[PDB]
Amino acid sequence: YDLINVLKHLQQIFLGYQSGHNVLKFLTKNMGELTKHYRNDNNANYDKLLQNFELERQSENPNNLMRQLLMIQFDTETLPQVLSHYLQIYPAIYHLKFDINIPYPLNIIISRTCMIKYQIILRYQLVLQYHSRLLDETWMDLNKTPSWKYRGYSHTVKRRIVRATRVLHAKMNHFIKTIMEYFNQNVIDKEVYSLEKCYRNPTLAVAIQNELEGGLTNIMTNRCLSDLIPLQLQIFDIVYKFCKFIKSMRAKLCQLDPQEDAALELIQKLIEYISNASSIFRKCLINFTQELSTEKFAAGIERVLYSIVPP
Amino acid sequence: GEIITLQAGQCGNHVGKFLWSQLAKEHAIGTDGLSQLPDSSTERDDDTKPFFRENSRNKFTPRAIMMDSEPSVIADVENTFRGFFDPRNTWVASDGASAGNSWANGYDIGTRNQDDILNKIDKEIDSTDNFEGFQLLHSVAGGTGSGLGSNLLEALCDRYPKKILTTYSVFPARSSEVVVQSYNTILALRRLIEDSDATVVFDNASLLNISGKVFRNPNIDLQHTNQLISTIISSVTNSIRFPSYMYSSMSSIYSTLIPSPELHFLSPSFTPFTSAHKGHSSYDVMLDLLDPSNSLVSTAMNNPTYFNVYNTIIGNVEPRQISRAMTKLQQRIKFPSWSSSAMHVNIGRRSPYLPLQPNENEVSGMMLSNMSTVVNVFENACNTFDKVFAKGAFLNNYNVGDLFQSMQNVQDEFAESREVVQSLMEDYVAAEQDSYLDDVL
Amino acid sequence: MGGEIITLQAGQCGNHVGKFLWSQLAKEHAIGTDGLSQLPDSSTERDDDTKPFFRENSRNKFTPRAIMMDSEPSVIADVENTFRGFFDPRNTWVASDGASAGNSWANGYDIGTRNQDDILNKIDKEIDSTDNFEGFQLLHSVAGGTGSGLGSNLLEALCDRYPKKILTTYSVFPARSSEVVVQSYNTILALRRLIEDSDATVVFDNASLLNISGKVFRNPNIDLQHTNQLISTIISSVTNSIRFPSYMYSSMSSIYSTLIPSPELHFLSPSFTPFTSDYIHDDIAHKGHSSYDVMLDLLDPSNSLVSTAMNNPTYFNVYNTIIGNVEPRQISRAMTKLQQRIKFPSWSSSAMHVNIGRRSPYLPLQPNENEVSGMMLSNMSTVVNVFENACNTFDKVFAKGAFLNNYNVGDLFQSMQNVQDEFAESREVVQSLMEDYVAAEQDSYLDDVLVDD
Amino acid sequence: NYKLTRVLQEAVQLSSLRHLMNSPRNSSVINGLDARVLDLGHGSVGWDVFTLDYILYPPLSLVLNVNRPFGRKEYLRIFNFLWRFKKNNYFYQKEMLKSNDIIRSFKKIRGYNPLIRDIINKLSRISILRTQFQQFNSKMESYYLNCIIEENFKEMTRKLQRTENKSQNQFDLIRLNNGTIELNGILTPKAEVLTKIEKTLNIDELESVHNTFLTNILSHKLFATNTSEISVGDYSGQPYPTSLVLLLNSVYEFVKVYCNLNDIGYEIFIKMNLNDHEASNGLLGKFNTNLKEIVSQYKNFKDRLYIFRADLKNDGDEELFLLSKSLR
Ligand SMILES: Nc1nc2c(ncn2[C@@H]2O[C@H](COP(=O)(O)OP(=O)(O)OP(=O)(O)O)[C@@H](O)[C@H]2O)c(=O)[nH]1
Ligand SMILES: Nc1nc2c(ncn2[C@@H]2O[C@H](COP(=O)(O)OP(=O)(O)OP(=O)(O)O)[C@@H](O)[C@H]2O)c(=O)[nH]1
Repeated sequence: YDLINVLKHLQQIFLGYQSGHNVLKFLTKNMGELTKHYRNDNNANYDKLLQNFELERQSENPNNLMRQLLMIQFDTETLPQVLSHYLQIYPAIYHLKFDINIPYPLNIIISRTCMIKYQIILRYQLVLQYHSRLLDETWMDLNKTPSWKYRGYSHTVKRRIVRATRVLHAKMNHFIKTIMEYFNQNVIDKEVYSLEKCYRNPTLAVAIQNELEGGLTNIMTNRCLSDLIPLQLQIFDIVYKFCKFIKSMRAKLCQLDPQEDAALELIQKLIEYISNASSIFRKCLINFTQELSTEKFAAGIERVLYSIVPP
Repeated sequence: GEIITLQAGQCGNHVGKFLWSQLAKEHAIGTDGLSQLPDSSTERDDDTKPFFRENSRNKFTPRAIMMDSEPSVIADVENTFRGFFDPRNTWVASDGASAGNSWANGYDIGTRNQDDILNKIDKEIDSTDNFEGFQLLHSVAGGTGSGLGSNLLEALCDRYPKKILTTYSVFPARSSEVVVQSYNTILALRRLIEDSDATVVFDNASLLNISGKVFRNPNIDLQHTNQLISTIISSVTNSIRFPSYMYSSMSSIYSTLIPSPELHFLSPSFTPFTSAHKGHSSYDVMLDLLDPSNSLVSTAMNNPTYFNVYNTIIGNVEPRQISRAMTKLQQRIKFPSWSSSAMHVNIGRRSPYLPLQPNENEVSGMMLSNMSTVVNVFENACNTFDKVFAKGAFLNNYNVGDLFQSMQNVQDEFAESREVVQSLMEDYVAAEQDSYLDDVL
Repeated sequence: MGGEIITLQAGQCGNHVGKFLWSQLAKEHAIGTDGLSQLPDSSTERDDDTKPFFRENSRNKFTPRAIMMDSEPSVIADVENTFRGFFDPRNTWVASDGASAGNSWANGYDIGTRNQDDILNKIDKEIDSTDNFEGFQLLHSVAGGTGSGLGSNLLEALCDRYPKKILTTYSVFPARSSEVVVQSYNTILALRRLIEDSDATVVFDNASLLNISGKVFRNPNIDLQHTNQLISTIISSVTNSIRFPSYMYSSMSSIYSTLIPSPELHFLSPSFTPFTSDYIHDDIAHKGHSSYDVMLDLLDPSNSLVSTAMNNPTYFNVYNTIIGNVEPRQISRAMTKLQQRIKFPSWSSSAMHVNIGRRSPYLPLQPNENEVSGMMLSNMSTVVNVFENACNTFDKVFAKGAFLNNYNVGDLFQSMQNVQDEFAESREVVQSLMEDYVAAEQDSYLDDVLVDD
Repeated sequence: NYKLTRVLQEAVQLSSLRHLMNSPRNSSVINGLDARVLDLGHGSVGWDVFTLDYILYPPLSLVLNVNRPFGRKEYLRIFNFLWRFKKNNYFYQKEMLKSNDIIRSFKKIRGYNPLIRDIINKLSRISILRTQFQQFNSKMESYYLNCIIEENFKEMTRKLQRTENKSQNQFDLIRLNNGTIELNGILTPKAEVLTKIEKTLNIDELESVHNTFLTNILSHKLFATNTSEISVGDYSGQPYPTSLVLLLNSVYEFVKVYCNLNDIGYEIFIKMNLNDHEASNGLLGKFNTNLKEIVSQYKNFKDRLYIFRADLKNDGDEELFLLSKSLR
């Protein structure tokens, strides 16, 4: 059965190990579909997304059975909802998941508990990658649209509105990307390396499965992830506010180009809005800083600290 | 996602030859474009799609179009790569050999034959769907090269406003032809301020010095510097040509490196590498990346003001030395109080289909920095231009087309280029101050 | 609905292209230059069908259903000597009238009118040798005066002799003419009859022929024979829908149904990828193209066999036949991309049509880069541009009347006034044709039936 | 039926089937064909009654499914559908050839004919409209032909020639209506057993292959006529094959009124041969009325086709989306 290829495939699928390209392509192809399915209700038809998924699976090589048997489904609960269900924590977005029907005799080793762990980790990585993709799209819209780079009419806005939101996007990038690199190197990379080095001349398949579940537990029992989840639930709402503000300002840029004081009053409304948003982001950052300083276990922690230390 | 390479001038042709050879050796494509990998296993972790087009023959044609006013260098590059590049992706303007090292002749050649290049790039883009931007390889010193580069930059900014356009430009060394070469540069630099979304800087003097340091023979050939540039371009694209989890787009790299479109000129550094033992740990690799004798541009600064730094370490590395070197570098590199002290490291995987480079198991690192050293070379070039312009009116003798019909408009264009590069360097030196972002604080 | 078609060779170019086409067909059907099928007659199962173009007297011999007509016996004798026993000597018409007394259309029209009885007898005899007949395929060679006159004479005879047969025509136009006045006059006089009687006409401008023969061939000098080879390969590819019948188009009438929107618009624009059965066809496996790329090349102006003059051209009936191992998904993708990249008249929602052909089991199989080829035919008004300059010539020479002492002999009118009136009438006819074509480029054309009922 | 079989043998002689008639190995197969006449009642036309069946005998009848008296008449209904389509196409071709010949006759003997200009314009536009109708008809016909021949070829390459060049896909998957994909049966190893002809189908397997092929044919949505499992077109309330039959009836009425218009035009042509624009004014009025009727039919059919395009776009099937785009 060549268990090594199967574990490599499942790491590519549910862990994104050396497979960020495929999931990134799938996210870029259907950003609009995901946002329209997460803003609507469960009665909204998602059959277009299912057709796109099965088309992508058909374009996948038939040998990768783990990807050939990959099936998508929509959940009725959010990811923090099922996290509160399984773990004692307090939380209509991210209702998607993927599952595999492990056959005989592979099902006796690849049980359903590890499958649920894989689904949870995959939905979490999907959340993270979608947020990074939103940040990348925001930076692209900022650095490619001519109105954003254009300046004039005694600006007073570029330095105050554009520069401020650019610095804020830089802060969000230095947070999200930093924590992603930390989790993928000190947790994902180390667990992948251990999973690679353990199957070298194995002794007991039950021992292999026990090591796999222990690594999954170490991934789950990481204090950083548990401390992040509640703060992530607020950082993501801050990101949604930031991107809707970006869209509104992009819509307003073409109109602000030259006569009326009501436009200046709207500009004052926008500047007070974004100053309040920056202050709220700063307060949430300070709260997370307190929470992480109260934590006890520190290299990546020190790097994140340096990132959050104000200049 | 797909990127197209643009080789302008003989310099561009040489560096494109070297880079495509390097990538064919890495991705196991060879000089014949055919897959050097067996057909029994299709599992791959690299991405040859954005740089190579695979046909029914499974041959990888480089996604590059060569533009030059000298057909001999392009013909030679074709001869050394017979069966590798597409003859339809070749553009020589059908005007014969090059003539005139001024920006005027190059820009006029670009304006005259713009339709053919537009058709070529449209055909190349229509070959696929997921396109992201172009790659420009040119020397600002070369007149025809800089003219063609500025023309194509104008065409791609007023034609593809959604495609981010980055370029590679090498500034000349301290020599004699600069008195006119700098001219072209600033003109190109003018467009580099207006339409260029990103730019990696190089200084030919520092490049020659560093090559003479790493190479045993001090008689540094230009092809050796071209090999160095091919290595640095393959290194910066390693995250794109070999993405695993984190970095899969040049847009993300320019996000973490370019904070604002007014500041899109980055200085590279790469160490250690050959062109056979390991004696540079990742900590040593990074402290050498900080060292001025490892940067691909003349520093000429005691303490440059770093704004946003990002590096990629190639090799199997442990995070302990990573954190130690990060702490030491934060203790060493200074950031403005208004900006962030951001430092990011990407673990670049090695290609198993690439022949082993000399000094095996020697971890290496590349770093891209945004500091006030690029503006130092810019100030040197602008001062040379100002001297040779306000002191001698000789540029009114070598012009073509609209620039030859009247030299007063040429003088006005050069003065406007000087003014815009002055505003750019003033914005740079103001960004060094904490009062740069004072409008919000 | 499938019937037999007879080839008509008129003029020196007509005879040369007929020779090349019949050699190409012998290559495809393994018949060779001897008239005896190179395959043994024991294998009865044949996916193709030579009957619509080859009469079978003996089991191994297939006589091409074609008549050789010319005034110069040298080329006819040469083609007969090269194709020993391939053609029928009784179907070779020369009339023994000697060489043509100039390149005047009137000379050819007269030599066709005087010897009309013999050619009509030969045509009737060939019709007697067949049972299910559909129409003829006439090769004009309008660049020659005698050839154009002979073609006009055959057209004027067959329009009223057989009104129930569909008459397709093939007019080859030259790029540059040494004496543009005479060739322009011959082409205008032939186009008059083309508009009057011809049911389908395919133009062949020699400029694109020379360009392609210089591009794909290695030799810079261009020979007329391998240039006619292009037109012969084109005719074979278009007739493949009957010789190798597909499952959508199985009759020339059905093919012209989607190509002839009205009897007025009966002039088509051809296009074809780099060929594979030509002389220098070794530089075709380095292209590495797909079916979508083949469709793009068919829509590219570099592969059109006539003067493109593409200035926002209006299309009326875009159709294509693709020969080889074709994939349906690539076809759908190419159709999607072309419908986004082709100008269509807003009064008609009819889009382009795609047809797929089959490759012969005896043709040399090509590598997977150019194993599949395709032909495209588009109804475009820009064809009148090929005539426009020609009419320009008329419009700038008819004020004086040069070369009038050469079109007065042979025809029924020896006077200058009658010839002048006939030329003015032909000019008016081609002007009305150009007006119809430019009116078809507008939506008011179809709105004419809406404004009145 | 003796003239029928005579015409059958003659058409075999004209078509390449004569080759199969020449080969004795294929004469047995070419003789097994036996056309049938279905009792559809008195008053119908041959275009509706004539059927084309094949009679099989053992040991062949034990494998291939035929239109048996106790079967589902798959081949029968398929041939009837294709026969109605071919009848419509032949009627379009007949109208086209009649119009082309009559307009050629006009152009031959028009001379000047000044009063005919507008009539010729109307005739050209109406022939263009008929061409568009025939284009839509043959378009749907060719789409059906493409799908059918794709099914045939995929069947041959995967059922008739499965043991030759197998798919290599050792994974047997089953798709569930709730998106669940389950591996069928036990998973076999990758051909590795401690070690230190053709998988051909028999009678019942080939017969089940044929029956599943017929089922995959009939289970197509466009072929799902008068079934509760099909979804009807939105804003139409009618199934897609139902609206297709409605459009077929509409275009057949269009063909018939076009035949009437062609007869009127031929009568006007004969009158023009008789006298020089001194009569046929009533024929001109009838021509105008038939033109108005044809314009109304065209507008109604265009509205129906727009509704059909909306149904194909809003059905969800990407192939219906492509078909509606191509028709658009
Ligand atoms: N490092 C390096 N630089 C080169 C090379 N070739 C050209 N250059 C650059 O090009 C400049 C000289 O100009 P040219 O390359 O001749 O460009 P040009 O003046 O437009 O002339 P043409 O290229 O012939 O059209 C030098 O200052 C170099 O910086 C090369 O092979 N290696
Ligand atoms: N491209 C091409 N054109 C040809 C060829 N043969 C004749 N032509 C055309 O025919 C014109 C010359 O007239 P001919 O074809 O010889 O007709 P003709 O002058 O009446 O001579 P005959 O046909 O022998 O009676 C030239 O202008 C060519 O354009 C040929 O082999 N290739």
